[PDB]
Amino acid sequence: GSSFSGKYQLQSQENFEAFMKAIGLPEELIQKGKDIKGVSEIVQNGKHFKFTITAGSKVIQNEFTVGEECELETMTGEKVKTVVQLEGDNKLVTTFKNIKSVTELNGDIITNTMTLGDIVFKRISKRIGT
Ligand SMILES: CCCCCCCCCCCCCCCC(=O)O
Ligand SMILES: CCCCCCCCCCCCCCCC(=O)O
Repeated sequence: GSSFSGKYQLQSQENFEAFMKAIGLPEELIQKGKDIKGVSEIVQNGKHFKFTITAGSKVIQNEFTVGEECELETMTGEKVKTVVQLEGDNKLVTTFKNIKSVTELNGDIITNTMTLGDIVFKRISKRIGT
């Protein structure tokens, strides 16, 4: 099962700066990263996920098995222990550091919503070939 598999590129995002400041991303990376159209590569094999996020020079690789403890490297470099769940074939949900993350695939469009208190950081990405 491979619902999420593919390569997607950011089209637009809301509240990037406010969110990244809140979480402790260095200001130099915030300013150089706010206009980056990052690429996310996902390989789904049943419950087993691997994803690679590229933004400029910076590459972050992560993996998890749905419903199990995993260790996710966040944008700051902090690795967090959490559990990622599926809510249907096309929705991944997790919470770490009081952030709720929801990743939802609709055809070729992935919407990622990260909520930290009143800050709702929304990213919309579009499939880019294979
Ligand atoms: C060293 C060159 C500067 C570029 C590095 C800036 C870091 C950009 C990272 C922010 C992109 C946000 C990715 C989050 C993806 C997600 O929603 O899970
Ligand atoms: C890297 C920080 C951890 C993010 C927590 C969500 C983990 C489950 C989602 C994995 C799919 C990744 C899709 C990212 C799409 C995007 O770039 O906005």
